Amino acid sequence: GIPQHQQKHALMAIKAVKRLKDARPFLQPVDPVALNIPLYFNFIKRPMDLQTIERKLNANAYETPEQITEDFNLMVENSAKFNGPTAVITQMGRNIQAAFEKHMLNMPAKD
Ligand SMILES: Cn1nccc1C(=O)NCc1ccc(-c2nc(-c3cccs3)no2)s1
Repeated sequence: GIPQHQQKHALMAIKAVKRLKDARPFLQPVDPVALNIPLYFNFIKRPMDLQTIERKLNANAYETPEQITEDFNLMVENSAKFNGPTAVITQMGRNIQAAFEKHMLNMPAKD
């Protein structure tokens, strides 16, 4: 797992993103049948959401900050594939992706 200071930085980035209206579609895992999109898991083989990223950070399940960035990008790209590249949800994902990248560019180095 990444050292404490990087873990803290990523956690603060995630909390900042969670505060945003544009995060609302991404706060929790998708339940396809509950949303009457039963083909979701046929299209999306690696579901991802903000709660999972935060829990993984708390579980020290990331080895590098780039893995966090990869999971965030995967979440947004899942929306791009399933809802469409210009769908409302996808553009909200692009917005919070920009916010998260702003917070992650400032990630402190190991040494
Ligand atoms: C199928 N899927 N892929 C990624 C995410 C999803 C999905 O459906 N998650 C459940 C949702 C919760 C809130 C959503 C939403 N809130 C809004 C708006 C609020 C205010 C202005 S827009 N738009 O969507 S979606």
